[PDB]
Amino acid sequence: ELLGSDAPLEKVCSALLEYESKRKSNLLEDEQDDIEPVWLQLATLKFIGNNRKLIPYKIAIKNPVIPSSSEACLIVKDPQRVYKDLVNEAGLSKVVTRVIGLSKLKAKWNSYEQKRQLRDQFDIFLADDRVIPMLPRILGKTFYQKSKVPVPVKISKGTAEQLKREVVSAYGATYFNSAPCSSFMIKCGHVSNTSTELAENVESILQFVSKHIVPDGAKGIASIHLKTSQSIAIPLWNNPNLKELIA
Amino acid sequence: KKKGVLYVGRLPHGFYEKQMRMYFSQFGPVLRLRMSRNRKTGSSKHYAFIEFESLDVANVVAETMHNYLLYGKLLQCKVIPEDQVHENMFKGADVPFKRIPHATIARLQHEKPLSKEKADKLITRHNRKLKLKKRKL
Amino acid sequence: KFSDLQLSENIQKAIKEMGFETMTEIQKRSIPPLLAGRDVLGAAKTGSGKTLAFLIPTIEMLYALKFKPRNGTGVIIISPTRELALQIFGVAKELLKYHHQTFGIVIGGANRRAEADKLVKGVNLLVATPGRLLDHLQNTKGFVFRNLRSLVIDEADRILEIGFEDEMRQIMKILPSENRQTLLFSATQTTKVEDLARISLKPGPLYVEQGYVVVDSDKRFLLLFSFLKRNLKKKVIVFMSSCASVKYMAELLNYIDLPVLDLHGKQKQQRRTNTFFEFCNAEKGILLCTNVAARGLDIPAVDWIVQYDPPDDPRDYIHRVGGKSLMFLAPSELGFLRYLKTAKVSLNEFEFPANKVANVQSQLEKLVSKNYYLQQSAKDGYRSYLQAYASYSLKSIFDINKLDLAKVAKSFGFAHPPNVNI
Amino acid sequence: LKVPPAIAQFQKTLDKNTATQVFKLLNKYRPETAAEKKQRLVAEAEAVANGKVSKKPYNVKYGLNHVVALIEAKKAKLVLIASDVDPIELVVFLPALCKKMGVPYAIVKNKARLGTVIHQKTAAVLAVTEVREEDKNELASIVSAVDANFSAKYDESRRKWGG
Repeated sequence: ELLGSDAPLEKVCSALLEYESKRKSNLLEDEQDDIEPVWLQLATLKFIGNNRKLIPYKIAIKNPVIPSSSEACLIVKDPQRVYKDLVNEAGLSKVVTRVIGLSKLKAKWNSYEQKRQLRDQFDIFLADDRVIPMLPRILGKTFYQKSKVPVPVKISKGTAEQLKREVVSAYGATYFNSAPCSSFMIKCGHVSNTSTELAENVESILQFVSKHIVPDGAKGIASIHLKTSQSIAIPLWNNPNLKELIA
Repeated sequence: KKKGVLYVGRLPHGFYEKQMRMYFSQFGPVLRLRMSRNRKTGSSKHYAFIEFESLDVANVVAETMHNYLLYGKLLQCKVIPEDQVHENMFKGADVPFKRIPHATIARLQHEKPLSKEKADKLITRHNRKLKLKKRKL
Repeated sequence: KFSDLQLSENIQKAIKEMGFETMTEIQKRSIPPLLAGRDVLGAAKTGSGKTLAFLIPTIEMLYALKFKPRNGTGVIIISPTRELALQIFGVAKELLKYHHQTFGIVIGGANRRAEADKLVKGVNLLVATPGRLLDHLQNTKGFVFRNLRSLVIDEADRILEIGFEDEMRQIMKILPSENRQTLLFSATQTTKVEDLARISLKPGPLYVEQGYVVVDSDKRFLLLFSFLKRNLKKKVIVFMSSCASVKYMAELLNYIDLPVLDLHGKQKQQRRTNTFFEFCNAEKGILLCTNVAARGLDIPAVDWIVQYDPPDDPRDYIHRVGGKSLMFLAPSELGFLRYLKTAKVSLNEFEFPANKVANVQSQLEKLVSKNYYLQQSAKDGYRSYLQAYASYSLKSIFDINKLDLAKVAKSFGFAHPPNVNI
Repeated sequence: LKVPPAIAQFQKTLDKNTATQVFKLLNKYRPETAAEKKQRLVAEAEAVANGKVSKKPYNVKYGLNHVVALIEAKKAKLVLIASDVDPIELVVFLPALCKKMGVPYAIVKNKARLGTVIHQKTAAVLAVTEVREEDKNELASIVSAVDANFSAKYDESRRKWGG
């Protein structure tokens, strides 16, 4: 339903997961908990974006896509000591490995060699809203092209329980960088998550999609497909009355 | 006498065709100036081919301006012998790089509605795209 | 046991604090005749309490005769390698904590100019290796040893196997033989061992699956650090070839928020036992120790056994294993695999990707450079690592000359190799 | 006469651009003046008298004995030798010592330029052993230029008798 009264969720997610599981066919020192991502591609009747908006979309969802064991790096405003103290007393030191001030990020990381070294060190880069416009520079294509876009995590007030709620919010919510196109792809999860969660992660994405990125909502949506990096783009829903909408 | 072509690599960002022309002119005449630029956005590929009026002066610039510590970059200025120089090695030299905004052009295409028949051709094409997957699954 | 033994109050008080008040089978058959002064020719397995077997009666004799540093050395203990000697010296420091008899250790690779300066002050309890003791016996003026009364040989089979056959024969002539107690000790009873006993002991003696990783030296610690981070929730025990190396690595890993326990402690036997017992009790954890420290101790159910430094005794190591086994093998040491082929030991090769190695080297070097106690521990861990390597029994396998020192010190946290003598 | 190779190697100094870049980095790590240092000490002295932790400094190392001991310590990342020491024996071994101990070195123009950096009339030699993390790239870029413009260049000319 939802989009055009024909969205066949649940069953599609189970079928896709079974299809991916069907395609199953030393490394003990080369093993981890990596699971193939679940990919949701959306087709729009018009180019939603005017230009590449180099900030992620905080698509809230209670099923995290980033594993909680991932290492996070906080990019905060000066002074660095205050927020270093904040993460110390809030018990996020194990979760957030490093806190980087903006001045120290602009000075100590100027070469691309240093930028790539920093990028590989951590998995997700959390950034304060107060300074996220800088991170386009100072970081460059070494970040905003190799799937490393800093996230605007709201830490302006700077309180212990506020840090916990934003880090949890950042970890659980899937992320996507908007670019000028009629088509884009969304991270929904991995094969590990059960099919019911993916279908419910998916529906949470479209309702957010119909609200804050697509201006006209389901009317402007062309088609919905579900894909895995090496699998078929199974269509969740196709527009049944798009003929006169584009006319 | 024979034109002296200078490969200037590791070009600091900003030292572009106009800027190279003014700087390299002081050493000697630059018949034409060609800098490699990106496929789409035309951003510098950081190496340019500067053929001077004579090999002799180009040799002077190659010696003077080799390993030049410019903006934290060691400039590489080599006289490339004519044997490796080809006809289009200096193609489009001193010709402005009119970056075609491909992305917005397709955005204008997106804004431009197809002709009603050609729009129906798209709808059927989407129907073909719909039935092409039909036996695909 | 300990209470039954007639050791003096200081020896008894130290023994209670140092360890337990029991008496093992090897000790029970060795303390009585050694205290009486009779020659003892024992044959005991490694890690069976032999260190205390020839220490408590010997220290008691030192107190009984009331030796003074102006009387020179009254006891010499011979050990084949530095690691075994250092463990003995560490235990002897605990035992002599309440007495007044000076103790000291002379081993190869140490400071000869400073070792001789120690000797001329009188070292009433001397731990030594055959290679260096002969040098100090024949070439140091001021070393008083004519008042010697007790000679102890530890692991005579390994001494003869490592290549000290002639070194012992020379030492016997210089060392006094009249009214001197001797105590040979070797599990093996080879004919050459008997020959050494005949030339040294007095007549009428008292008779008693594999897995390896090929990693270059420069990334050895970085590979280990990433591996430990990946397996944080498992029971991991790592063996090393130096007590100085383990002290630094545990100190370094505690610095970077990777809490690891160790059998090193503070060279306090009670603390080492407490750490080992707690580690056995805990279902999850990580511990670093040496082969000698783990020698004689029952290995608990551990998922990963990591041999970060090559073992000193490959003959014992292959039977030592008999979760999963690991071997940090260097490209220059691929010949050690051929030894396992000669020993008929099954093995498999483990591969790692260069992308996942946690390249914190620039930060790791900055920590050691900035900190003082880290730098000294790193410097001493690096020095003891090389000296153990140069003292390995397998010259054909572990060639120090074929080793690259620049890559080794990169793992230890140095941009450039420190200046250590040999 | 015919100048020996060890004394002729000083006539091929560092060029215009690289020396200007080298001195630009040095001038960000100049030592602290006698007049300023007193002001910093009386500020700290006054703080402790009324009522009462710092960070290690970062300055270029100077002095012949101090620097030569820094080369032999493998601590100096860049050694800058004046080209006009009046008794030339004072630095005649410095290029060969730097070659032996694997240190990037350069022979720059005038002791006064090195002297100016450290608020002295004259400096025979200057060494950079540690820089702030913000300027690690700048020192690395300069050292590469010294290798390319001084060590890669000449090279044979320092083994040939001069004059």
